[PDB]
Amino acid sequence: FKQQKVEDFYDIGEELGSGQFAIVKKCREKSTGLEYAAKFIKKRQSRASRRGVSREEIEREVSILRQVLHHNVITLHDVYENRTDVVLILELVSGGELFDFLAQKESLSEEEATSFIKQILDGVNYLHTKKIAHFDLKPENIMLLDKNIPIPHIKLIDFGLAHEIEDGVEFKNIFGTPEFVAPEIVNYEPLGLEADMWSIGVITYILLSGASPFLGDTKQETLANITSVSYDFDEEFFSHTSELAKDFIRKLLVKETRKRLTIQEALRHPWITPVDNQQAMVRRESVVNLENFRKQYVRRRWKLAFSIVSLCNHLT
Amino acid sequence: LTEEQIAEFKEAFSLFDKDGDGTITTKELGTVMRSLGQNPTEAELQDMINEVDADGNGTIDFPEFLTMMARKMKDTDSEEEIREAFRVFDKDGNGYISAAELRHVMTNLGEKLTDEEVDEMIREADIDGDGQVNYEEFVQMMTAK
Ligand SMILES: [Ca+2]
Ligand SMILES: [Ca+2]
Ligand SMILES: [Ca+2]
Ligand SMILES: [Ca+2]
Repeated sequence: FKQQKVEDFYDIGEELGSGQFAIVKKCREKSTGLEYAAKFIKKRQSRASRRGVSREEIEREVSILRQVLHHNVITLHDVYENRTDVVLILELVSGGELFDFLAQKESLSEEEATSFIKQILDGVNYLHTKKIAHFDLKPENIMLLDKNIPIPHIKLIDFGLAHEIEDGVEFKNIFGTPEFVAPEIVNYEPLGLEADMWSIGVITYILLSGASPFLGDTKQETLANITSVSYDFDEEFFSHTSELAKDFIRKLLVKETRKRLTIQEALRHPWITPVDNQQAMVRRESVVNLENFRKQYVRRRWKLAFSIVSLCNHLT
Repeated sequence: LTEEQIAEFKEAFSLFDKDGDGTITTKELGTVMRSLGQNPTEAELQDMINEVDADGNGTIDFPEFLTMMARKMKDTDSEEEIREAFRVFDKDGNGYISAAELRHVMTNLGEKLTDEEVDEMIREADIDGDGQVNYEEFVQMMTAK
């Protein structure tokens, strides 16, 4: 890593977000004028793992970001290091989440949904060809490079949980958002590239219905539904969903890792790449449920109106 | 409230900042307050801005807006500010927010939303199903989530 000061080469600006022990801020390279995102990860380097990140995890994330070069995946530009943090200067992705963009649409067929899902699948395919598991695939990490074009460009971000799958070595751990993890994660079973496919299935379920397959009222219910593979296609949420989409999700949400679809098999599934004009027309006529999806969007619109009105009242 | 503060930030700041320069002058706050029936004076707007003006530039920056939101949420009872917000929404004082009142408030705020979006807002807020928003439905829209 570069031991030089970040502020010597980059103008640091607004805060774009944060995580557990990392904070991302918009920045601009002084020598070029181009804009990037500086992710500051607080170094730990002490046995007490309560506050900070180990150097092993930081080096693993940086190595993964260096090995990855795809138009659907974020690209690492540079890395600096001072006495407290390690700063990853990454490609700026300023189009918000994919779901936040899809929600503000008027109508969404399954064809455009499959186009976005196929961008995601191309990213995951580039990652899996190099035997690199993402292990943190969720709508929060599906960003847009710009919401300024008709069909925006998808980027996969946050490689804090990415890990290299080596042949013949066992890698077990417990991480990620419970709503989107595979049964082998909750059961502390050997992990592989199949958990990414399970999370892609959950993401497709949520995109298609606005509901989550295994999400319960508590974490215990969620884990029990994941380990028991307990989900359904309720007609209240899946009235308009096609049969190909349900078959795709069903083939992605399987417990046994060897029977779960690989990324290439999902790329060749008829719902993503139709075989004949009949199923293509069926995927055209099928409409996604945009009501249960825009639920939270209109709720936050309500809350925004409330906040404006309350701030206006509080000052007079 | 990382998620809620980020959402309210991105939305409320952009709704106030109708020219998009990164700051909020007294004129924008004045226009928003005048579209809501309030009539504050220039001195009052400057006093509002100065109580949070940390860098002393005359306008409200982003973290100053955040701290103003924090001081708003801290210096008042939740139920009372929710009641005042409802009284602002409900103009005729009948006790129910109809579609017309909600649309009027949203357009006064500066929102260019069609009738379908107002209908879906009313429906998402409507629990009993009468087509209007009770005070209880309002507070449950604003309650814990
Ligand atoms: Ca302005
Ligand atoms: Ca200021
Ligand atoms: Ca009324
Ligand atoms: Ca009602």
